[PDB]
Parts: sequence; structure tokens; C-alpha cells
Amino acid sequence: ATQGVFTLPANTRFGVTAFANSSGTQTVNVLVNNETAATFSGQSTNNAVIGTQVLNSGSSGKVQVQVSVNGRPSDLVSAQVILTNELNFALVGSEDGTDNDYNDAVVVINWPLG
Ligand SMILES: *C(=O)C[C@@H]1O[C@@H](C)[C@@H](O)[C@@H](O)[C@@H]1O
Ligand SMILES: [Ca+2]
Ligand SMILES: [Ca+2]
Ligand SMILES: [Ca+2]
Repeated sequence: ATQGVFTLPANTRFGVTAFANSSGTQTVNVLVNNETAATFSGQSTNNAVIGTQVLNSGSSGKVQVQVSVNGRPSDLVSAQVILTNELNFALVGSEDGTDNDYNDAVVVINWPLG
């Protein structure tokens, strides 16, 4: 199934943060309405924040996270969880190799902000 695609409420500010846990340099692309809105790049094996940003979901609300290592797309796992009908997390994991720990780039999207 498709992973890393989320429908946010339109015209809403949201946070996106990426962590790295891999010897491979992680490239995280955040697409809003099918157009690239942010790009994070970095290497860490100790969960370092490789990028954090505030974005707007625009009129479509469609947010897509893509992860590539060595120009090859990582395998993604994702879900969205809502707490007290109000607090939203869109969660992405990714695997760039064979050990299947799926933490190589971890991406957290959260809203609302402010
Ligand atoms: C490369 O060795 C594979 C890669 O990096 C490792 C340090 C480990 O984090 C593994 O999960 C990742 O796929
Ligand atoms: Ca891995
Ligand atoms: Ca890893
Ligand atoms: Ca608040």
C-alpha cells in the first residue's frame, strides 16, 4: 500500500521534523500539493535532528514524505494517530538497507501548531 501520504486540513500550519539513524546520508523530501516544499539532508547514527520546519498544507492539504539514500527510494512505513480528537501526528519510518529496523530516517509531522 501507499505510505507516507497524508491528508491534512487545508490551509493549516504543520511541523515536520526528520531524525536519522543510519550510516547512509538521508534525503527527506516533503511535498505539499505534489510540489516540493522542504528538503532535509544529513547523516547520523544517533537520532540527530537533520531538519525541522513549519509548513502550510495549502488548499489541497496533501502532504507527502519521500526518503532516498544513494538516490534510491527507501521503503516507507507510515501511520497517522489522533489524540483527544485534536492532536495529530503523521509518522513515517524508512529502511535504506537490509536490517529492516526502519529507523534510517524517521519523520514526524504534527499539527495544529501555535
Ligand atoms: C548500512 O550499514 C545500513 C544502515 O546503516 C547502519 C548503521 C544501520 O543504521 C542500518 O539500520 C542502516 O540500514
Ligand atoms: Ca536500516
Ligand atoms: Ca538504522
Ligand atoms: Ca498551544
